[PDB]
Amino acid sequence: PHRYRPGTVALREIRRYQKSTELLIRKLPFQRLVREIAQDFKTDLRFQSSAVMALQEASEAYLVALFEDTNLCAIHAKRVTIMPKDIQLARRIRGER
Amino acid sequence: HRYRPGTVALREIRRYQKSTELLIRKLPFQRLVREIAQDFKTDLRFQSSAVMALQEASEAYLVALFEDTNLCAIHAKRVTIMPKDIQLARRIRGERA
Amino acid sequence: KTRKESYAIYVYKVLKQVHPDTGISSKAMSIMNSFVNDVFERIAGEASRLAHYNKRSTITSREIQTAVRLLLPGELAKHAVSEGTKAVTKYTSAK
Amino acid sequence: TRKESYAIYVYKVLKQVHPDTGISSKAMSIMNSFVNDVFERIAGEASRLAHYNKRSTITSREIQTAVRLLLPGELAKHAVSEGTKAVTKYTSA
Amino acid sequence: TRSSRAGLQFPVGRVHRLLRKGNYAERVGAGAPVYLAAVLEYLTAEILELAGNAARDNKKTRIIPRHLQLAVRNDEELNKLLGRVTIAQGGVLPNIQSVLLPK
Amino acid sequence: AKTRSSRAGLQFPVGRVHRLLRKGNYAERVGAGAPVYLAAVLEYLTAEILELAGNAARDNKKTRIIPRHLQLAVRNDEELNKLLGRVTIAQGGVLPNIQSVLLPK
Amino acid sequence: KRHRKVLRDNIQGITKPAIRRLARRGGVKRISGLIYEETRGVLKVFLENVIRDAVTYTEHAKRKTVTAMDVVYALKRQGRTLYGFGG
Amino acid sequence: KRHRKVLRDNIQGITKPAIRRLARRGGVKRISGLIYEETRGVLKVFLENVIRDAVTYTEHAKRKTVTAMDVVYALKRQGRTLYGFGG
DNA sequence: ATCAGAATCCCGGTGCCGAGGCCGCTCAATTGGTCGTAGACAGCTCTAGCACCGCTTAAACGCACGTACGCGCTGTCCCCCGCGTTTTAACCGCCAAGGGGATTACTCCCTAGTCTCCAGGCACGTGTCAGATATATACATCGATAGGC
DNA sequence: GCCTATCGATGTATATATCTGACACGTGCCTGGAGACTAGGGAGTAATCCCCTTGGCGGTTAAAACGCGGGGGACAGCGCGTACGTGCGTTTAAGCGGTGCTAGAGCTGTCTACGACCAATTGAGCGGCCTCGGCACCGGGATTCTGAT
Repeated sequence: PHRYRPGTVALREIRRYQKSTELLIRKLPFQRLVREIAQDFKTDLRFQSSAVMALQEASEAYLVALFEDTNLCAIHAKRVTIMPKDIQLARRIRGER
Repeated sequence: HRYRPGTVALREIRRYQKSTELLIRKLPFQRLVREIAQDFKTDLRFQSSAVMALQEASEAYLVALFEDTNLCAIHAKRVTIMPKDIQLARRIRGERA
Repeated sequence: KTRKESYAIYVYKVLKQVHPDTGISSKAMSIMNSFVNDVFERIAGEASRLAHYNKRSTITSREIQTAVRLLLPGELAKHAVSEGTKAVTKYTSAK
Repeated sequence: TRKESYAIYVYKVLKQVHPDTGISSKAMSIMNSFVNDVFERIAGEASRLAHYNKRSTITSREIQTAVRLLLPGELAKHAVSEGTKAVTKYTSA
Repeated sequence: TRSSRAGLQFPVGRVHRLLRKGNYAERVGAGAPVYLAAVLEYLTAEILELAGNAARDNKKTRIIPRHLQLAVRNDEELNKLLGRVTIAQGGVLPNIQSVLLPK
Repeated sequence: AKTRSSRAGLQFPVGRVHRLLRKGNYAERVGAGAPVYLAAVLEYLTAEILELAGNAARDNKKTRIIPRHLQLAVRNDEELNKLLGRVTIAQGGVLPNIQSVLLPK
Repeated sequence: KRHRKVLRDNIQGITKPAIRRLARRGGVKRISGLIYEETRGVLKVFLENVIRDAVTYTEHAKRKTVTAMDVVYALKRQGRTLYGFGG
Repeated sequence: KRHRKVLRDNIQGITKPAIRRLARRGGVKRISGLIYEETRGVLKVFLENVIRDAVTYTEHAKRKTVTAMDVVYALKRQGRTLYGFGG
């Protein structure tokens, strides 16, 4: 049986996604999630096709720049695993609450 | 008598957070403010309020750095902040890239 | 000489309505003078972009109401609409 | 209907610099957003400077003291040079 | 005077002059600065209501710049509005984290 | 000539910028020297970015400029990274970046 | 199998390998397991702060359609300016 | 003792117990020793970014005196708005 | 839980100077009439949005194995804290200007303003090659047990 | 007990080959930039004004500086053991296209009410003056911790 060492598929995975430039989250579950958040504020809201897309790019790059800034805290604890105390640190330093 | 290490600093933190005045010495600060004016335009004058306002935006930036730094050096299972902690806490805020 | 304008009497009138037995230092009086001009530049600075996005050229009472609900957080915006709309409604009925 | 853009003016600069290089529409719509985004950064800053100094006008000097505020060290020192080359050739014309 | 015809304290005309001379629009409607003075008035009446409570919390009758720092930072909805503003002669809030206290 | 962009020796418009200063409610009296200055500073910034994009666009061997090239140029240059500090570019990816701790030895 | 379907909560639409693909772009080699309950709480509290601004621009303009620049002019309020989507 | 004085670098004017008093306000119990060489480098790189804006406001207004609002209008450029100093 | 010890905490007496009124006074708010533009409103095309199905095909789902992390433990070194005491520069107070901020009044050029005009710059069609996609093809790296040190 | 080894095993890179899509390019055309002119006021300039910033000295006084001793913490190494990654087969809904209508955006066209504009008038709101009491203030006695037993 062939099986890589655990911790080597992720290294080839990182060097694939930093070369690609497409959207990782799919367009349909993100479309249905946006509609349920607006329903608490206003009923009967249509959406343009670009406003689902243009919400998505500013939702992904907020996560990747968060996942860039919760990675360094895990290296700061001499770790690799980004345990969820790192994110609630990494939003505190950027002032987001 | 000889106090233990720790209850003297914890009387300072109960004293300085109650107080509200300037903790950096005035004349060494205004010799600092004047000496970085020469790198941009020589022969400048300063009002006595303008190196008072420049202290309260210098004091309230180090305090809001050390409060962010102490939450980092807590997180790495330590109690002592370090120069490696500051360069992390400046990296996440977007000031130092 | 130089006659500067301020918000000195207007804050001290308001403080006496909600606290009669209360003074205020001049050092704090310079804060609320600088607090209001920070807020009023932030609201009207947002009201300029609202009328410009819809290609209009008039700040009416509506754009402030859609600038107050933008800047202010969740709880404070529900009050300043209610305080704001009552003020115009007493102003429109009066002469 | 009629929509004002910058797509021709980014293109002529592109043939001025990289004379064999095309540009996609998605890349062209970034610069058309980017050119407009430097505008309200500069003109929003130059408007704040003339109101602060009790003036009521925006000359070519207020742009020069708004460019040095925004752009960094190596970028602003060339923009003021290329700006002053443009105004002097206009006032000579 | 429009400050009393709407039943307010802040000057309507001084705000209304600051919306025309300030170049925030070409035209300024008459409904705008009467609405604007009340928004400023409630927000000023919000700050001093929590500032003056800090005066009785420390048994003083005048408001120093410490008590404004105590009101804005303790409040949760006023702190999101002024999250980046620093206040001169304010200090910080008294907080000690849990691992720093002696066992 | 007649056009002001030739009379300033530029390519960006001037009359369009001069209208887009006046109707934007910035100040009462826009001076006639400022759109000559403003169109130059807009040109040099576009001449900075489009030159840096096609450098990296040549390295992936493509004639056209794609938004991946525009993200790759303005994040590489430190003097452009300080200007576009909090701007998200659509279709950007990231800079290739792995830290030295996660690598095997 | 069918008597009633699951109809899950629409926040689990941002699926577990989808979040994992985001951390791989963000330069993370090894991810925890409790983070998948956390980062849905981050994105729900983030899209709340944008769409609240996106409605109030559209509610003022007397429309029913949150267009492209009712998001871009909402993002510029938060300081995270987007490019590429026109204007 | 006198033949020539030390005339130290004016960045050591922000003295070692002064920095220590700042960390005590910031809720730090125990401080390192190598931090005193670090935090002078932070304050020197911070006052450079404010005074560069403070000069350019004054250089435009044809003055020689960096007043109070050539600092407050320089700090508002950086987003760290100051109060209390008038206007 | 006890003991004595330094270090806040309060109570009170003092007093000083900043806030609180007071008054005069002027720029500016108000009242008023005039006025033309923006904007409200109504009516009108029609492009793009929403809802379902139909269908292929991929990613998501789940399960087991295990292994490399996370994790807590001990021990050890030292780099810090804390006090004690010289030492020095800061704070305060003052002398001593004089540059420059900020005031005035005046002059004029430059901008806004309307007018007339005329192509630069638009939308839209239209070929066409530049990348999309691929399969092949070679060449890498990757563990794995193999060999010999 | 270790470095090398050498495998095929999966994985990317590179190869040409073929082709679809948007990319430029041409056209007609219309809105908006340019030429032209003239009136006004903002900005320039000069001049005079008096604050207020810079200077250093004297003295003082508490912070800063220097050193030491010790102990708490950073530090690394160890052994645990679970919660991870990995891979497989299985199931599922995202993708895609495709129907279906119609709201709703965007458009023109009216039309009138609103706010700019201007002049006339006076008092709210400024600076300056003035006085009194809130809080700094210390000293003592009272307390609450602290370390040591």
